[PDB]
Amino acid sequence: GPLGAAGLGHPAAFGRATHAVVRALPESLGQHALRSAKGEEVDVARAERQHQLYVGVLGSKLGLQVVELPADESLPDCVFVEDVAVVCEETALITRPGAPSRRKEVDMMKEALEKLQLNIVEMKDENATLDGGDVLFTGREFFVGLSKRTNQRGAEILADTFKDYAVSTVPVADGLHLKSFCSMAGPNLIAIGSSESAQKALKIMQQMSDHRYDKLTVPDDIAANCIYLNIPNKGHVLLHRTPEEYPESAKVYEKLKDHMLIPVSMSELEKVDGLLTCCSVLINKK
Amino acid sequence: AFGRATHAVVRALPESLGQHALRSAKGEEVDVARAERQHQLYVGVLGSKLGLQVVELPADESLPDCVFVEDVAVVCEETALITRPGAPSRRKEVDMMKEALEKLQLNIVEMKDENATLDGGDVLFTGREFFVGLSKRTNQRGAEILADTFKDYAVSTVPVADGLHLKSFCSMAGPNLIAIGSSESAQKALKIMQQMSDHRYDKLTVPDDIAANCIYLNIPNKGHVLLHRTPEEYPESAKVYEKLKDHMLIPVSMSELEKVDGLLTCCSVLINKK
Ligand SMILES: [Cl-]
Ligand SMILES: [Cl-]
Ligand SMILES: [Zn+2]
Ligand SMILES: [Zn+2]
Repeated sequence: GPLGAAGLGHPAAFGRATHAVVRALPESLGQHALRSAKGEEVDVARAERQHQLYVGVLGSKLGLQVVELPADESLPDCVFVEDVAVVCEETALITRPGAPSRRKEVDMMKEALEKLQLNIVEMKDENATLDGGDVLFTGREFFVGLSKRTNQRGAEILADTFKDYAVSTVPVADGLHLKSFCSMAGPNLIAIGSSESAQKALKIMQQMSDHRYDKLTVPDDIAANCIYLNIPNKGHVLLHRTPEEYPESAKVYEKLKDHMLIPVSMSELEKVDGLLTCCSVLINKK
Repeated sequence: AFGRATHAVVRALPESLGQHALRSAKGEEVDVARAERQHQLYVGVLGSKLGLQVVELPADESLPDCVFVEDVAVVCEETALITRPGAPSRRKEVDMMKEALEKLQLNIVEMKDENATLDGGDVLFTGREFFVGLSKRTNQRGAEILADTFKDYAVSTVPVADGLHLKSFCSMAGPNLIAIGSSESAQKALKIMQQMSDHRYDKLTVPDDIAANCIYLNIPNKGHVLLHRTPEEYPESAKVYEKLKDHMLIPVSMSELEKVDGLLTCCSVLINKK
């Protein structure tokens, strides 16, 4: 196997994926999806086009094998597959979402991950809730946001499932997920917002950790949600929000001269709090 | 982190071990030269291969059992309990082990109560709590003194069948992982231990009770390390250990010292110094 830390990537590198699971959005998303704040009307056709372009980046441009689950009109939030599963190595934790009406989304995700021959562990404890959006996996450990959607028991079950990794919790403000203001932008590199709320969470995370991470600080918390991938024969890749959406944050990502930067629009789904990480579950099948 | 260690205390075996060491059953003749080579290989794993600083105490021909240092001290974090062994004739071994642990700058607590006995072989430390076997060598008062010494950790007792120590059929094989034998006795003791603790331990069950005695270490730049008995000695138990794909497995022969009931944990005291 691999030794040392050199090179631009290999089949066991941090952020390597081979597969992605996504799910189409239903027409009912526009009116019936849950959302943290009143806001502008969702253009569902535009949201569909943006989702289609995002899937095209993962599958066509970057070469992942993409499993596209069909929309369910009775599950308006079903596009946000990250909340229903957390995958680490060959094990998939099927979560118990904090919003009870999203718990129906679990079935089809579990089916897809079984077909990919992952080891399946299910949250069934009636006292446990966990949204995948509250989970930051750094490659070395997990941080789990304690929010209105994820509680202490859910974090405990995650820690029981991925026993080989440290798990620590951090309080998250109401209406937010942990990854509403952070994500990994590269090996040992955490993208983080500049708000007092985001900085308070980062401090709690870094004081719980036995490691020192580097930071990529962006002026817009929402734009700290990005997707880092290590892609064969391409190397470090970063999907990030567009200059048209967050020009001041795009200026920061543009400094990453050793990344392949891919701007990806999410402006319509953001209206129902959908960001980049929310729309896929990434899997490394070795 | 569970299983961290920086130092080990061992003691050379005397020529007198062959005929004069205590043994629970008549059996084969001990090949003392072979036992010495096996002991040297064991010490080589701890010190040279794994990088522990090993304190090697000299043999005493008048103390035929002195190689079995585990029985005379229990070390938890910065505190050493110097035990009062159940076999009176082994109580002379205490002096030199106390001296060695003093030089390692440990806090020393001595079992001196004339009503108390405890062998270190009867003590299983899981990382979360202690289980203490009540055997022919370890009694209630000894276990109470251990609980008073390690006040940060829960302690519970479990009865052990005559002629055994608790770790004659169990030991820690990793974080939250108890290696355990399959005999009536072993499974009865395991059931009592689990009934006494809320914590759910994982089990590594082996068909040979003796092969459940192993040494787990967490070594920097290596990770999980496990010293276990060889396939030549216990092939059906080695097959169970070979399944631990995230452990660095180190087979270690102890066939000669097993004739005088000496297993893997018996021959060292492990210490984590910061
Ligand atoms: Cl667009
Ligand atoms: Cl990088
Ligand atoms: Zn989300
Ligand atoms: Zn012993």
